[PDB]
Amino acid sequence: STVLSFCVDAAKAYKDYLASGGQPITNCVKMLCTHTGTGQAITVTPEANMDQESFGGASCCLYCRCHIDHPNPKGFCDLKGKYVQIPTTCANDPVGFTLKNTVCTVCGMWKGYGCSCDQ
Amino acid sequence: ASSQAWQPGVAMPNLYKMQRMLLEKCDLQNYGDSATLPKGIMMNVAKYTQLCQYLNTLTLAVPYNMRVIHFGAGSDKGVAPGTAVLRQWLPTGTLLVDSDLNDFVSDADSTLIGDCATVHTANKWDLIISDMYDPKTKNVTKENDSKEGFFTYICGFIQQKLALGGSVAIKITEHSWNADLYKLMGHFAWWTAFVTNVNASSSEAFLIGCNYLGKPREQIDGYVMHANYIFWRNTNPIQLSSYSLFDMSKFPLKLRGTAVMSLKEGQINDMILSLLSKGRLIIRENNRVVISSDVLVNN
Ligand SMILES: C[n+]1cn([C@@H]2O[C@H](COP(=O)(O)OP(=O)(O)OP(=O)(O)OC[C@H]3O[C@@H](n4cnc5c(N)ncnc54)[C@H](O)[C@@H]3O)[C@@H](O)[C@H]2O)c2nc(N)[nH]c(=O)c21
Ligand SMILES: C[n+]1cn([C@@H]2O[C@H](COP(=O)(O)OP(=O)(O)O)[C@@H](O)[C@H]2O)c2nc(N)[nH]c(=O)c21
Ligand SMILES: Nc1ncnc2c1ncn2[C@@H]1O[C@H](CSCC[C@H](N)C(=O)O)[C@@H](O)[C@H]1O
Ligand SMILES: [Zn+2]
Ligand SMILES: [Zn+2]
Repeated sequence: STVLSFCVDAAKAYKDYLASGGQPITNCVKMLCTHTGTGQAITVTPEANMDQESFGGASCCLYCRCHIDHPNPKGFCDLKGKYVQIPTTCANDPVGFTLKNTVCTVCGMWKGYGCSCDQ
Repeated sequence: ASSQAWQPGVAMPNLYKMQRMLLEKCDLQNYGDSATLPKGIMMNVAKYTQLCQYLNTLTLAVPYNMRVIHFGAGSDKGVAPGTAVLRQWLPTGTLLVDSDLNDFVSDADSTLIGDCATVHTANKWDLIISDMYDPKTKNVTKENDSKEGFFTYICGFIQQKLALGGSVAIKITEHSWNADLYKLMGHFAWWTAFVTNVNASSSEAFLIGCNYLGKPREQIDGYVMHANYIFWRNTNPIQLSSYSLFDMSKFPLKLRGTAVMSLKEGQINDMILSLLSKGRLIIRENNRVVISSDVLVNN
């Protein structure tokens, strides 16, 4: 409880690092792909559309890249072993994008970057 | 641009394999030159993409629940670009295990950190990829002789852990090579030394063994074959090219559902060898995949 109560919050700490002009985490692995994919956020294979870039999941995960526990009772990673689609306009900071945005449980598209379930 | 510029790379032509050259120093006309890669694409993503594009033209065995192990998967970046490409290429659900002397984060199902000699497994594999390279290889002080180190482990791993019908792609260079590994290429239905077009300016090649037969099909002298490889590279300049990276429509490995069967060594007849030689058969048990990393206990 005292270790859990104390624990880190690496998520907000990254936005603060970027806010203070910190260089975004590099070496996210960009894949070669057709760019005619479904455009869904996190997929078993690259699914980038004409407006996205596909990256190896583990390399875009703050917790994987910083070697720190994942925020989940099971410590399950949502990116590792998968491919994350990042809008070309945000492709310079894939770690920042996956942290700041959430996936739509219904259509699998990024909320605010592909999900149109709300009209 | 030559016809080979639209290919993912160039394989060592058969007539060069049949020579008896003496080892000479490798001297590439474009040595060091860097390829013009698509924007933001890493050299190792391009290299592995071209290797996979070339493996798509071979008779690889592709069984359900395929088993692939990738040695030398880590980079100085702390990530695994090659593993990302292999997982993109391999059918979904393929068990992909990777390893490296140094720590790194990977998309592999399981990752083992430590010298490849500390990696153990009773299970057999369908495909072995090695990108291992000893940094000390750059220290060229003595004659260019057959190298041991990880090559000794790779040869033993192929002999004891590769399923019959399985294939391998093992990275070599002018100075990073092993005579026994070349001799082992003679235990496959077919083999070659493949050069990626994005790294045409390097002596690097992938030694590819296609469909393991577990017995010699042809006798290969490793010292002579490496000399033949360098003669080929020294007399056939390859123009740097990234052209094949732009068409990824047929990139994924075709799921062939290759049959997997258990057979005693006495049951391996000519009809079975014929099936192995066409990528239509994998011989191994279908038991649970268990791997381990030896840990040295010290004060
Ligand atoms: C082929 N070649 C080798 N050398 C000389 O011999 C040395 C050893 O030769 P090598 O066996 O390392 O081969 P080569 O130089 O072709 O390898 P290269 O550096 O292109 O590396 C190939 C791949 O190996 C891996 N690699 C190389 N260096 C490292 C490293 N330090 N750490 C990890 N991986 C590495 C990478 O995947 C890389 O793409 C070279 O460092 C150089 O002085 C040459 N010199 C001239 N002038 N012309 C040549 O054509 C030539
Ligand atoms: C790429 N490849 C070449 N060979 C052998 O080499 C022969 C021809 O080699 P090639 O380079 O494919 O020549 P070609 O297509 O211009 O005729 C084949 O018919 C096989 O005997 C091969 N044999 C097997 N088993 N598997 C392969 O993937 C393979
Ligand atoms: N004996 C050994 N056991 C395990 N890994 C080894 C080794 N000798 C060299 N290596 C590894 O071989 C690698 C060569 S560089 C590998 C690059 C990687 N395939 C990529 O996709 O970018 C290094 O990471 C080095 O640590
Ligand atoms: Zn993670
Ligand atoms: Zn939605």
